[PDB]
Amino acid sequence: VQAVQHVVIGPSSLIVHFNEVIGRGHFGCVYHGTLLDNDGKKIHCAVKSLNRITDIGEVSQFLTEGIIMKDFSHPNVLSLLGICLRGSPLVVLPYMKHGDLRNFIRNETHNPTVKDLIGFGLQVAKGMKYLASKKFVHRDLAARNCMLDEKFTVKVADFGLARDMYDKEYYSVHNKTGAKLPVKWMALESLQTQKFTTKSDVWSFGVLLWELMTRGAPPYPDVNTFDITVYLLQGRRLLQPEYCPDPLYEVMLKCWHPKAEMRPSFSELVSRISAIFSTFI
Ligand SMILES: Cn1cc(-c2cnc3ccc(CCn4nc(-c5cccc([N+](=O)[O-])c5)ccc4=O)cc3c2)cn1
Repeated sequence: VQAVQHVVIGPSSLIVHFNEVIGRGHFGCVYHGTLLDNDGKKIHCAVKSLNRITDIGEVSQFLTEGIIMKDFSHPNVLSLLGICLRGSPLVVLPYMKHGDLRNFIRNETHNPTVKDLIGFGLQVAKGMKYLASKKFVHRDLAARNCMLDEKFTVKVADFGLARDMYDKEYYSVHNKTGAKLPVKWMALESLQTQKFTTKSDVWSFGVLLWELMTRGAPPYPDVNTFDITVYLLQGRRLLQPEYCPDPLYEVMLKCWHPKAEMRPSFSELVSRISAIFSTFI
């Protein structure tokens, strides 16, 4: 079965600039690339290799699980330009001028305003509302996993064929299942059961909002990965950033409610954030 044949890129249509690495996932590196379009235009692109996973079964399972991203289409969701065969399964993605969202806001030479940062979080909410509408659970939402292109458009990434660990520091590897667990972004019920829902995506989105308002500060810097579960069980949460408006912090606190049902939907989040985005800050 090859439904991937509808997104296959011919080898003579893609040049991978192996001398230019723009990312390092556990499954392989990310390279600068040049893609020849349908209509004969040369576009800058990013090529993600999956050569680090070496098994025909584990290759094919990753492809059919991630090929669904070809059917997704939303301005705040990273798209799939195609895959190449040869060199081991290359995944061709659009190039994002400003890289991942967390690295952009952490760079001092950049001057994002408070309104810029709220707009970034609104864009993530819109992309997640689309994914939740398609009944797709992200399970690894974080600032490091969203991209920022030339037009200041945020793309929810790190899913489907783009799923990987690009920052090993924040992940724990469960020693029975293969699960890679981003401890300090996970909902409390996810730390307890290792199950993920759209409601646990809402929790992680709250942490991402907190990341934006601090311009990339690491969450819970004084709470080790063991004490985090009791810390959350005591009702303690991430504190309000100095330059986070009060209504935005209340949105964050709603995302971290102990009852997964009680948390707002992503559609409710888009409404509350865009309302905050359009008013005086
Ligand atoms: C410094 N620069 C990086 C890019 C750049 C531009 N387009 C890209 C298109 C795809 C990918 C790989 C896919 N992908 N990557 C990351 C990611 C996360 C953290 C750090 C990096 N990283 O090391 O750049 C990448 C997160 C989600 C995701 O789906 C990386 C890209 C990186 C541009 N300038």
